[PDB]
Amino acid sequence: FLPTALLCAYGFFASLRPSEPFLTPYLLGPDKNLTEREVFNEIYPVWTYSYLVLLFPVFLATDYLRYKPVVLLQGLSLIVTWFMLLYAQGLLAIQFLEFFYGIATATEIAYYSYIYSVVDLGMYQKVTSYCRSATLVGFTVGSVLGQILVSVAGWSLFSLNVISLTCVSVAFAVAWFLPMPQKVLKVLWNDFLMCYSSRPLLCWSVWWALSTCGYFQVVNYTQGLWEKVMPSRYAAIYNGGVEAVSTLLGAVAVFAVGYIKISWSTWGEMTLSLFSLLIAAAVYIMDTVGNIWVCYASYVVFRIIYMLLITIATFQIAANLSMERYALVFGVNTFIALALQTLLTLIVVDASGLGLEITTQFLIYASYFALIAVVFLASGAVSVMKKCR
Ligand SMILES: Cc1ncc(C[n+]2csc(CCO)c2C)c(N)n1
Repeated sequence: FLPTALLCAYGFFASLRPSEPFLTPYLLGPDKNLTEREVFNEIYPVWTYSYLVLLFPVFLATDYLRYKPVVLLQGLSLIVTWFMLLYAQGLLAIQFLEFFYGIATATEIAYYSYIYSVVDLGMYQKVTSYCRSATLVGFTVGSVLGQILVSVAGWSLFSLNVISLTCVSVAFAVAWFLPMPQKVLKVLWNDFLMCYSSRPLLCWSVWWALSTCGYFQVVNYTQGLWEKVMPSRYAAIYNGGVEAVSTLLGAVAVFAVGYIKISWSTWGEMTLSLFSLLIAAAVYIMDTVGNIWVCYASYVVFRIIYMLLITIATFQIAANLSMERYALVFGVNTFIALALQTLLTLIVVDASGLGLEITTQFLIYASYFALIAVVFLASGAVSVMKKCR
C-alpha cells in the first residue's frame, strides 16, 4: 500500500497547519502590528479574489500538466506563504501572502483529482475517503498541537508558525517523489447544459455552491469575531480545541449522513432548508450573544450542519453525474461559489467597496443563510405542490 500511504502522508503533512487556528491574533499582534480595519478589509478578501481568479487556470494546468506538477506548486506556494508569514511587514506583502495562500488553496481540486489518474477505478472512492480523512486527521493534530503549545506550554506564535512551515516543507518533500500519473469546448458546454438538463440534474447544485460561499466567507471572519469578543492582548484564546472539535464532529456527521434511511425525493430539500435555517440561527446567535464560549459552540454547530448539508448535496450530485465528471462539477460549482463570494465581498467587505464592519457583516451572513433558507423552502414547497398531484 506504498503509493496510497505516501499520498495520505502528503495529505496529512500538507493539511497539518497548526497556525490557521491561531492566525488573527498573530496577524494583529506585536509581530506585524496590523489594525483590524486593515486586515479584515484588505488582507483577507485578497484570499477570496486570488482563489476565484486562479481556480480556472489551476483547473486547466491540472489536466494540461498530467496532474503532477500542480501538487508541487501547492507545496511551494504553502512554503512561501508560511515563510512570508514569518517575515513580512506592511500591507502589500501580506496581500501577496494571501494571494499565495489563494494559489495554494485553488489546487486542492488538483490534489484530489491526482488520485483519479494513479489508482484503480473501483478503489477510487475508498482511497479518496482515506485521503480526506487523512487531511482531517492532519488538521485536527495541528489544531490540538497548537492549542497545547499555546495554552499551557506558553509557546509564542512565531515558533508555532515555524512548526507550520516545517510541516508544509515536509509535505513538499513528500510530494516531490509522488509516482507520476502515467495514465470540444462547445460540446463540453453542451454537456454542461446536459449536466442540468433534467429534474434532479439542476437540483442541489446552486445550493451546494451558495452554501459553500457562505461557509468560505464566514469561517475566516469568524476568527475576527472571536478576536473582537475576546481580545488577544492580555487574554488566552482557545482556538485550537475548537478547530479540532469542529473538524472531528464534521467527519462524524459525514459518516452519519450515509446511515440515514431517507430518500431524496421525499423531503431532501425540506431537510436541507431546515439545516440552512439552523445554520442561519447559529450565525445570528454567534454574532449577537456577546459571549465567547457559546459563540465557539455555535461555530461548531455551524460546522456540523454544514458538513451534513454538503455530504447530502454532494451525494445527490454524484448520483446525478458520472464518475468521469466529478472533478469538472466540483470545479464549476466551486468557481461559481467563489464568483458569488467575491461579488458579495466587494459589496460588503472590501475597503474600496462599502467596507462594512466585521460585527455588521455577520448580520448579513445570518440573513444570507436566512435568504437561502426561504428559497430552499420555496423550492421545497414547489415540489410539495407537485407532490400534491
Ligand atoms: C494563512 C491563512 N490561513 C487561513 C486563511 C483563511 N482560512 C481558511 S480556513 C480557516 C479556518 C481555520 O481557522 C481560515 C481562517 C488564510 N486566508 N490565510
